[PDB]
Amino acid sequence: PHGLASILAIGTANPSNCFNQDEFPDYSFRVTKSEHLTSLKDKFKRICERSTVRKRYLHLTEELLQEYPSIATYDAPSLDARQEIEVAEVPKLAARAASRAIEEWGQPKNKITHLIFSSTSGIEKPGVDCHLVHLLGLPLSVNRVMLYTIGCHAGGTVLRIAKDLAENNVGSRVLVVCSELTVMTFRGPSETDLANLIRMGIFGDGAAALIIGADPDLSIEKPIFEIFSASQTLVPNTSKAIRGRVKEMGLTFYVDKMVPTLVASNIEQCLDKAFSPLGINDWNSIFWIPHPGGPAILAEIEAKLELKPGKLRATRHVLSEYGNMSGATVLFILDEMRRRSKKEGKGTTGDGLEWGVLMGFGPGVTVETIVLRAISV
Repeated sequence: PHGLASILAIGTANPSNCFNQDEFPDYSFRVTKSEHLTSLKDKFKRICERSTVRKRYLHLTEELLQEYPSIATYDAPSLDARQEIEVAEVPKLAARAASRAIEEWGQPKNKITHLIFSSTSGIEKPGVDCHLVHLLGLPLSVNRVMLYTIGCHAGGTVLRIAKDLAENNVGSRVLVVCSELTVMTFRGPSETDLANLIRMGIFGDGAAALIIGADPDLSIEKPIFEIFSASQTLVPNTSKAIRGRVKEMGLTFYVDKMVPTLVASNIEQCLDKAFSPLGINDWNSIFWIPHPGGPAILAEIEAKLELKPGKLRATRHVLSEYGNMSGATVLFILDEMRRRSKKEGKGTTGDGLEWGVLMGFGPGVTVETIVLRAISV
């Protein structure tokens, strides 16, 4: 097909339980049996206050922890329980989000040709991609790409793959789903893992689905963004800075305190590589979808790139209303951009600007850099 891979619809969905951050220190420390650890609870209240996360949607309730209390421990054998939960619930959320995106797109499911589905959780054979196929009533001929445990930069990875799948198959339509649940990473507090104090402060659950096609039939399909280009890179000698392993106790989690400066330190190179071909120099001339790994990552990006006060508005708002949902996060922000752009009557779906950048930062440390082009409203 002639033209670029285009985002035609976006749907999101979250677990039905909402957790106010003001009240989370009390909750989390109550269900894990850690409320006598007042030193560490205070430390966590500080982390939550400066998190800038106001709500998160979490599938782990107190109910599940009473049924699976191994999960409410730190260290105990718990994978089997987490697995029972996630191989079930990771696809259900995905179906909710995919449903809403397919309804927005508006065409019959007949026409979806490929499914790319990224998840940290529920590693099983057949994969959760298969479960989704059955739950939605997708064509059995759907070409699947199952990406387990990517994870926090996965939002970029899926668009990068979707570009080539949609653009090398005329008439193909790719269903993309990032479905992230924190069931696999949750564990009790300890002064022996501050990275999980951070984690259980910032990370929330959520699923985002989107339909990509090239050469959209403008009779019936409304492109939202075009995927101009997609690059990935490894930040040299930064393995072990963002870490996690599937173990008996669940998914372990480590983030170095240097990750914010690492990303800020390395971002200009990626952004230069991606944008010299367009002869674009001024980083305030493009709209922004940076992964909000936390408020410090965004602070350092602003500082380094000399960004105006408005740039990260959409990203920030998603972080506060939802938290950090790993791969899905940047996709949520896409939705926040196109909607905010419309509710504020901008010239384009990308905050009135023509070009945008979307970045995922994750293990590697990896930077996924994708150039988007906004569509005229």
